[PDB]
Amino acid sequence: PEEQKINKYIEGLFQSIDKNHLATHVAKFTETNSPGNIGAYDILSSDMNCGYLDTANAGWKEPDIVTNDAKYKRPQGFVAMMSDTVMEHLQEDSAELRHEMEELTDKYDEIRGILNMPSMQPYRTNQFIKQVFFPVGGSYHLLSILPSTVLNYEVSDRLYRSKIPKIRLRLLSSNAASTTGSRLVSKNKWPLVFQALPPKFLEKNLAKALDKEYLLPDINIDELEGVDNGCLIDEALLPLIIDEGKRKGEGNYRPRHLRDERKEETVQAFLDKYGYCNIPVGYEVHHIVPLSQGGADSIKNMIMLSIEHHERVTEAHASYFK
Amino acid sequence: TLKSRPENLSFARCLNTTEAKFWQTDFLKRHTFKLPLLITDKAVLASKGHEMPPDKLEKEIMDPNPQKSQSCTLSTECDTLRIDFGIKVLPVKESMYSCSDYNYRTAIYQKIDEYIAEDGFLTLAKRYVNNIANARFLWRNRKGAEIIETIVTIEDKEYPSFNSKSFNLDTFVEDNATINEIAQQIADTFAGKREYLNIYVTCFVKIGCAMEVYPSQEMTFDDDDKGKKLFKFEGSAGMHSQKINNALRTIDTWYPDYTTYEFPIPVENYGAARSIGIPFRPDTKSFYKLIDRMILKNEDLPIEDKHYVMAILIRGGMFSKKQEK
Amino acid sequence: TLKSRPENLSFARCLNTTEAKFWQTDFLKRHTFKLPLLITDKAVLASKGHEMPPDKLEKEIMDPNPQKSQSCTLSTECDTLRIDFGIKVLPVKESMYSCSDYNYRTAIYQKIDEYIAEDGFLTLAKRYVNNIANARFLWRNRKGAEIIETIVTIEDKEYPSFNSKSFNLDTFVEDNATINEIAQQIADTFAGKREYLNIYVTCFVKIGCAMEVYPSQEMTFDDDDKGKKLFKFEGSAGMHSQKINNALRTIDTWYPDYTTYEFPIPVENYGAARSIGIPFRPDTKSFYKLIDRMILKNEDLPIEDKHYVMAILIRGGMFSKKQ
Amino acid sequence: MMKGYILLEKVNIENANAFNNIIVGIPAITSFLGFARALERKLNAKEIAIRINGVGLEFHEYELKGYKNKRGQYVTSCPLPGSIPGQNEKKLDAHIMNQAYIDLNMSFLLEVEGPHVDMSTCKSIKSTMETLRIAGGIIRNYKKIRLIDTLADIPYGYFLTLRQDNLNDAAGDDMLDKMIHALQQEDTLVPIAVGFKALSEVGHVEGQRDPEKDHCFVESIFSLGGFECSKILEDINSCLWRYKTEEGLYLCTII
DNA sequence: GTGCGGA
DNA sequence: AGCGCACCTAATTTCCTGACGGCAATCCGCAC
Repeated sequence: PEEQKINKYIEGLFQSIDKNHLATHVAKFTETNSPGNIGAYDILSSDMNCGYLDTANAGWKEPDIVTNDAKYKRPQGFVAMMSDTVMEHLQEDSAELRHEMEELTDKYDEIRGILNMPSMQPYRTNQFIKQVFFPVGGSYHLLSILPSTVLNYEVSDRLYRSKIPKIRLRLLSSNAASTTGSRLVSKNKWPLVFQALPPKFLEKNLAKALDKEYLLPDINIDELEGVDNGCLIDEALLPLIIDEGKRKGEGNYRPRHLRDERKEETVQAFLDKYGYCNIPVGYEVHHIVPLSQGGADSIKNMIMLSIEHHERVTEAHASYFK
Repeated sequence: TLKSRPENLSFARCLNTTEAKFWQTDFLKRHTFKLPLLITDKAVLASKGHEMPPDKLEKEIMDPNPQKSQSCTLSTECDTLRIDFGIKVLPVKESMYSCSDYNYRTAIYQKIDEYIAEDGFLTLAKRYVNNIANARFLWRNRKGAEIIETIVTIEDKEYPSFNSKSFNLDTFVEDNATINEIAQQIADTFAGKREYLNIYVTCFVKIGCAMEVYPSQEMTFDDDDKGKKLFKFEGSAGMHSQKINNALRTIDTWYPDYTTYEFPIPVENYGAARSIGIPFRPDTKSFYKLIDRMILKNEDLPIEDKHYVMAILIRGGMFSKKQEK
Repeated sequence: TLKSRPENLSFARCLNTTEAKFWQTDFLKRHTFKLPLLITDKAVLASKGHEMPPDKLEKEIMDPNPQKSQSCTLSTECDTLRIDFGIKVLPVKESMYSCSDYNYRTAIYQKIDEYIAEDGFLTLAKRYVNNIANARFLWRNRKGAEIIETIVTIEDKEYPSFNSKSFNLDTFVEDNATINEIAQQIADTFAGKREYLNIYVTCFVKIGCAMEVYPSQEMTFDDDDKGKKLFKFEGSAGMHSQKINNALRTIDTWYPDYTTYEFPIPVENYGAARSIGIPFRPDTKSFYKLIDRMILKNEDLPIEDKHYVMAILIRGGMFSKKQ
Repeated sequence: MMKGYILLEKVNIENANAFNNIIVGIPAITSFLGFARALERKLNAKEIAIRINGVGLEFHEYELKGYKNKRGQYVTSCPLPGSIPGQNEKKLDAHIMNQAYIDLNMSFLLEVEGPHVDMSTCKSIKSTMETLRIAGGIIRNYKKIRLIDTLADIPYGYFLTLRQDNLNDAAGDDMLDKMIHALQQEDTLVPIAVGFKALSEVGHVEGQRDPEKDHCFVESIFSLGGFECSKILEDINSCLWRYKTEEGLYLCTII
């Protein structure tokens, strides 16, 4: 009906001012599947010369009200609604309230419940609160972490009018925020937080991604006739070697901090594949693609050339690669 | 002597997969040559073609619908796609990170050791190497492919290659020599005889010249810009680790009613697959009931149920008693 | 008994089309010679010639109007445009990305199998190859052409060429041998007798020397400048994949009021043509009402209506119900 | 020997946690020292006696999971939730909580003191760094594990140091105003988490991870920090983090 | 299996 | 080797488009 609905509201408000507690730290803000009402209310002092920020060295102005279920949430709506907050009225009654209060319920004495509300207390732990070990003096202590709601509200308001880096997290829904049971999370469900990243020249891109990869030639030395065991006998195949190196190495110049080192295990491996235990006379190992124009240190980028043939390649490139 | 599951029990993963990166190559020069693949932006003009109530349909049937998107395609000179990822295999009895009660630790260690005695993790490992050989980690990239080859490297030994189009995606093979040789090493790592194994997988998919590649799509919530956002790993396209792992755990063929639906499903607690919207293992053959019949009321279960329970322990998760206040 | 469509249903595309790249050639030496085509930047001074309220017109009628734009033109030594693109064809029954009820999947598979039994996807495929033969994928580039030639290549076989200025755009031919031999392979890929088919298409358009070429234009969404921006594919001019594919789905001639307007329309859910400003399938012959009259309440529909439903399942989309 | 220094060079971590209730970015320092203490505990069960009493954190490259908008801001991403234990566990769609993930390349400097500090110790570390994680993230590859002697063998990078003087000495009524003003004056500083404070008293509750130890409910504490290159660093002791425990306070400090 | 309660 | 200038300065005006539209689905624990 109408003028008959107001009965249900003030019926429900007085039936649920016993399940609404006072808190600064709530447990369901980490995971909303944690059973019960676990949390803490920190009412201690401020040092202000200590080197660290906590919930007791910042100026937080509004406490928080917490319930277990979204059903028992009408006191939080009640304390937040006048013509000229309801909280400030019930601290110092101005009748402005008392006049309007007593003419619909005849029970404002009971409701004025919202004043000496009990504090939230930590009594147990579950699998949904983060528990870690910390070394204390030869043994360990088990620590269960409860996040701060009052500090999250305070940071998000003070970052809204500032120009330091910030990130907005958009991950909670309306129905998920209600299930937490806290007033300050149902109003701020998408908070603003600090951005704490390393300097901006140390971020990954594709230029840093391709400077850690190395090129290989496209010629199996074991199928190009003119090469025996691993050494070039012909003299005509030389132009093909000089060209391959040029093609694959044209502009990929690299500085020293970016070139694969010349290991000793690799020049041994090559030796084995074809027999020799030591490098035969007049022959010198050579990379088909140079190791300063970007190349690999592998068995698939190595050829043994005669001592004069190595002199031709080591200078013809030098002109083309300046 | 044991009345319930402990108050904090947690298992970690034993098959840890890293992210994947895409490259473009050519098939006749695929052992020597690779180029980067990049994600481009694309905007479209569309029509309003979704189901609407009859009042709105008479007012918005012929309105324009601009939207934002992103895409990835191969070049006009390359015809293949190269994907590289890696797996790390760790033992099962050392993947328990928390257990409040000591007697439950003793009982579960005994049960894993009896499962090492009979079928020492060899069936499941063969199924995992089958899902590496079938190339099921190519979700929409396996459709329309001329040649698919997969190469598996363990340590410094490169094994002979696979022809992934010669395998069916519903039947598990137990006769290939290469699959058995890899599966023995993965089984011995699972059993505790070895302490770690590192696997490196390379796949080559021949699609066509300028055809479309399908990367992994991100979950981002921004109110201003709603569009398709694709995964960039170090500037290049790739796939998430979760998709590759979900491809690898599709080994379950022991659910209650398999003779009608004859396909393998992923290994979950209540048999929940994101394709069919009815759970396949709803009550009697769930994980919790079988694990509270294997440890708490000592019983010998059939070997298929033991296979399912050990598969859940290789997948990992938070497995504890219902939480009271 | 199946009441309602499943909560998650989505079909994937069975006719994928790549992007297009533009080249410039000469007609007599076209099998041996090709050069790139690039987009330039052109800025213009204009006059204020838009319609204005009477007060503002007395203050802004003789003011300059600088604007930015872009443009593409051929060279002074070339006379022809070459466009290259490719098509991949995939089977229809293996193109359902999501379905959350196993009975609806069985029903869809049975209806597609009956359709394969009657007509093996041959009429629709003949229409798709006629749009390749008509050169309807050259929107403003077909006006003012001397010779248009289109070549189709599957695997390593080049089929005999097409004269695209001899095909009418409102009439579908069913007696050409080349169209039939390509259409049989597309039909066999659509039925399931072959797993994939890759088709590559090259077209030559003679338009003259130094004339204008019209590429595709990019969409701008406010937060960006409102100047004209044209599509660059690998440094050269090109067309979008979505624009080519619309020209190939203009195969619908089965709408309710066709006997008055006798032109083919593109295939959409509510039959919305943008050229003529009328929706042609708003109620009883839409996709949503026809798919709920074939599967949920078994009822044999005419063969014209089936042709439309199977054409929607080659395009794709999200067809999901809420409850 | 007895004292010594070991370098873990160029370690790649994928998917580490990057959310500490007011900060999205670099993980908290307690995880980076937790990696070292876990390495000590696994090395002391293989009977290689060693004790790590200091960690240095050098940063070479980073990437945050998400993208950057046109306006220059960061939008983060999350994986799709699966099945979470609780009441609504047999449902197909789960709920989305608050999370963030980062990728890092880093190098660690460890101060070890034991009965023998040789290359066999480095091999023992190499056979143990393939089973652990760093900050909830997997290790993909590393370059080398080697012993260093001086400040010329350390590779090029940027270390993270504590700057608490620039916080305690700034203008404001409370500490959060001090942090905001100190970040507006110097634009090379970052906010970091440095440990925990106490909200209760030590005792035994019901529902613990290990039921035979001592418990205390805690809250995280935050501070300031900044970056300094390797070649501009004075000593090898002005970049080493350590554990310190007062009564009610669990900290990590460079001092 | 139901409806609830708020931003 | 060992160097690689001193002086001054970089114009003014009139403007910078009109239209339409920017998806459907899903992400809630808990008393009773």
